[PDB]
Amino acid sequence: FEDILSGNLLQRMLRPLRSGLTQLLDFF
Repeated sequence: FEDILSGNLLQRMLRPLRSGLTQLLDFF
């Protein structure tokens, strides 16, 4: 795996995941 065991993939995701939920809840 791409070093994900240390939580690295979560540290990438803190940007794009925060920027999806808010874009839906803007009109949902």
